[PDB]
Amino acid sequence: MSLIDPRAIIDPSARLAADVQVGPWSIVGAEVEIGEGTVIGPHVVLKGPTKIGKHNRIYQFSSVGEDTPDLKYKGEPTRLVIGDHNVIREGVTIHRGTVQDRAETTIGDHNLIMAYAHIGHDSVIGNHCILVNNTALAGHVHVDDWAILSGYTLVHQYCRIGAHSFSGMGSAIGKDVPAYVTVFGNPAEARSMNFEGMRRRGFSSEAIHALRRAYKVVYRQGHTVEEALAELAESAAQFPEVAVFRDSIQSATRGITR
Amino acid sequence: MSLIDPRAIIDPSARLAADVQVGPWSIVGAEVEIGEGTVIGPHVVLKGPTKIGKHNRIYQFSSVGEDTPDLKYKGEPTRLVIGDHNVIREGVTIHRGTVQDRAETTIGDHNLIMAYAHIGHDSVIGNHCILVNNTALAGHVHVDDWAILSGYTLVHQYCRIGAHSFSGMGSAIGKDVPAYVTVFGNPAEARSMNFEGMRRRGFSSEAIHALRRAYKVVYRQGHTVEEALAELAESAAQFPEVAVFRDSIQSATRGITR
Amino acid sequence: MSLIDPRAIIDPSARLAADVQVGPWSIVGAEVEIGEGTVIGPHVVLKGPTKIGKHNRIYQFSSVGEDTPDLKYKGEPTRLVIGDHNVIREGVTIHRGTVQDRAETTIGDHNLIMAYAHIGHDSVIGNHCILVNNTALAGHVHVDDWAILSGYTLVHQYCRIGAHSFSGMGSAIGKDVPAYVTVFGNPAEARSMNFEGMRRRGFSSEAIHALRRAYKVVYRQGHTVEEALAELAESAAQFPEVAVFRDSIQSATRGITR
Ligand SMILES: N#Cc1ccc(CN(Cc2nnc(O)o2)C(=O)CSc2ccccc2Cl)cc1
Ligand SMILES: N#Cc1ccc(CN(Cc2nnc(O)o2)C(=O)CSc2ccccc2Cl)cc1
Ligand SMILES: N#Cc1ccc(CN(Cc2nnc(O)o2)C(=O)CSc2ccccc2Cl)cc1
Ligand SMILES: [Cl-]
Ligand SMILES: [Cl-]
Ligand SMILES: [Cl-]
Ligand SMILES: [Cl-]
Ligand SMILES: [Cl-]
Ligand SMILES: [Cl-]
Ligand SMILES: [Cl-]
Ligand SMILES: [Cl-]
Ligand SMILES: [Cl-]
Ligand SMILES: [Cl-]
Ligand SMILES: [Cl-]
Ligand SMILES: [Cl-]
Ligand SMILES: [Cl-]
Ligand SMILES: [Cl-]
Repeated sequence: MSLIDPRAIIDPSARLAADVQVGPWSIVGAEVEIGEGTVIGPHVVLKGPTKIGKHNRIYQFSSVGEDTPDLKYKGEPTRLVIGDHNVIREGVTIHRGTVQDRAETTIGDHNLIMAYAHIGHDSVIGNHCILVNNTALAGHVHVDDWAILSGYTLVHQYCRIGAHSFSGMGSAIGKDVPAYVTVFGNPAEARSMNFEGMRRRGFSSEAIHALRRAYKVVYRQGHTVEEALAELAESAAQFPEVAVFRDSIQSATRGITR
Repeated sequence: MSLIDPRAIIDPSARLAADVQVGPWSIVGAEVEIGEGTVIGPHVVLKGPTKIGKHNRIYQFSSVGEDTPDLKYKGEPTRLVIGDHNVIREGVTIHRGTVQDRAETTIGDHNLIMAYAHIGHDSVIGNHCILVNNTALAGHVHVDDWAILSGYTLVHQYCRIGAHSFSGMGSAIGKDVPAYVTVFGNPAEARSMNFEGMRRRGFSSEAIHALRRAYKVVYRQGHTVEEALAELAESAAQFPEVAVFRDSIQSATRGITR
Repeated sequence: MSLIDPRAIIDPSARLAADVQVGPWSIVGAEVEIGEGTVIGPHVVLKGPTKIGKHNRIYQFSSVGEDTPDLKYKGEPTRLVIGDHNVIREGVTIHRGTVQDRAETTIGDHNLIMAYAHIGHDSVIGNHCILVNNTALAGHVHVDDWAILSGYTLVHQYCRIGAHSFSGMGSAIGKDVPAYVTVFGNPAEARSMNFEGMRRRGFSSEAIHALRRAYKVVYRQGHTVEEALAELAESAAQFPEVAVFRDSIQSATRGITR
């Protein structure tokens, strides 16, 4: 059997590395580039301009590289960039983003995007993220490394999801989630930090201790964001993980989840 | 490139306008009628008795015209009627409704039904509505003109969604939503009115002022629904926009969302 | 019209009863077994080792028999077992479970799994259940007979859903649901007993009265779980349906939904 199934539709302008697999009844549209070791399943719709990296897996009934609704004018160049070693499960929908304003939809490496998850236009996903079933990013959402968004997490446009943060199932996020923070409910509320994920990553006892103290400064001692940021300056300069936490609060444009 | 893809299945009883486009591996079932300028994507399942009007676009993995789940008797005539200039995104599910008791599923014009949204049996959608991704109408839901249901809004059976109303993302609507009202949460709660939409629609400042006063009469002045409807009578006779609001509270069978 | 559509793919290792129907562009993967009178629609992905029983109906865009993430080692035997007279609606996702530890994913008889519902690895569904649209069982979830989970009900791993229990739409279940109990919200809260379900099943007036009495003992009389179970002992001995209620609280491992 051929690597590229004869029942698939491959546009002449698509560029696939020699060992790429495409399942039956899949469509690889114009301006779609697929890197080495990528496996496209059956019944997949790929639309471009889209660049897919190496060793990716894209499952049936997914629509990857869908139109950007934002378009300032008809024919504005758009793009979707996907990195390496990602898993895109069944029914996933991923929209492209605008090139001109550096707002392309981009996905990094080692991500797991589970069944029927949705990635809205201009969203940026880092590395080692998990977007569980039916998680939806409205648009212009930034998801930093190692974030875990539990099943049916909804993210309002322009929200930033901090590195190593966690949302509980069915969370509705309207504000920025600082790095490491665990959020739950509709509307989302901050509960704690994902200390479990810190240990799995091999954070030192001292870095975990400073992060636990950092959480209290921000959420449990009646400080304003401005006051909290000044109180964390000292710890952030000493612990890169605390600087990650402080930086996410500093870069919050929609306020932080409380 | 042939308008009807040779890989599509067109039932001999289906009725199509000459320029209808049908993508590969799509099924246009028995008793499906498709109008001028409509584009059916690839991998679409159309089931009848269904009428799809002019200049519609139906995306991949959608199942349009599915069975009504609660017939009085087996073989009871059912129908789905879709108007013109609608966009039905990928994975959308739309069920038919019973003809006899005038409970057909009907969709008007210029609607946008986004990915994996669900339109249950006997639902009635007006014009210029937006049902964002994964919005679900359980059945017998009335959506009036210009309503916007944000992503993952769930609507209980028999609920009425008023004209120009708005639900926040992840809203679980169990009661009627009066016209212009903005609702949020699970269970949904009334917050304000969509004054933004009124301005985009070109409403006069006097109509907006009368609607703002109307919201207070119903929600912020400790009145009963009967008391509110009586106080609104004078304003409603003067502003058609206030009559739209008053009529939506009058026609509420499940009570109004508070 | 050929029972196995010539556009479907039947793996040479798949075992089918003679009268099985397979729609166009459907895949009956390796190690899939299908029983008498079963109808596979078009665009279905079946993956094994999976056993599908008799008189089942599987709708388009479903992925049934998907990989279990829970794997002790590569090549560990996995299985999905589906009984008879079930209806699996469009876009439904069902994962296999591990054999070695008696944790296979199993579905009994006469079940209705509605559009885009998700059955996570090692989940066990009994008979006559209804999983409404987009209900998601995270994994290791046990759903007893006649349970109804309303649209978008989310179920945390290891939860038990009792016989004849009910969840409201958009419920986020984190704890066990005792038999007959109705739950609502995110997080889910106990409200009452499913009296309509009791009436539909033709329960005696004495049984419906003893169950209403049982609910109050557990939830509205300030007793602890150990205190409630002791008071229930008498009514449970006389009424088998009260024993069903008592047994579900006794066998709770995540505490009971309150
Ligand atoms: N790879 C991985 C992975 C998966 C889930 C999570 C987080 N997680 C808990 C969990 N861990 N393993 C399982 O199966 O679930 C949830 O999102 C629960 S909700 C849910 C879960 C699955 C489907 C639908 C829904 Cl709604 C973390 C990592
Ligand atoms: N055409 C249009 C259109 C789209 C959305 C809305 C309403 N809206 C806000 C918004 N506006 N533009 C964007 O992308 O989102 C949401 O529903 C947010 S939630 C959401 C959004 C998208 C996917 C999944 C989810 Cl969960 C209003 C109009
Ligand atoms: N066969 C059956 C069956 C169906 C639903 C229920 C429970 N149920 C109420 C209801 N009863 N008939 C209808 O149509 O809805 C809901 O889940 C409402 S929410 C919902 C409903 C449908 C789609 C999406 C959503 Cl979100 C019980 C039994
Ligand atoms: Cl998945
Ligand atoms: Cl988008
Ligand atoms: Cl959770
Ligand atoms: Cl027409
Ligand atoms: Cl969409
Ligand atoms: Cl329906
Ligand atoms: Cl919102
Ligand atoms: Cl508002
Ligand atoms: Cl405004
Ligand atoms: Cl069998
Ligand atoms: Cl799989
Ligand atoms: Cl369904
Ligand atoms: Cl799973
Ligand atoms: Cl409900």
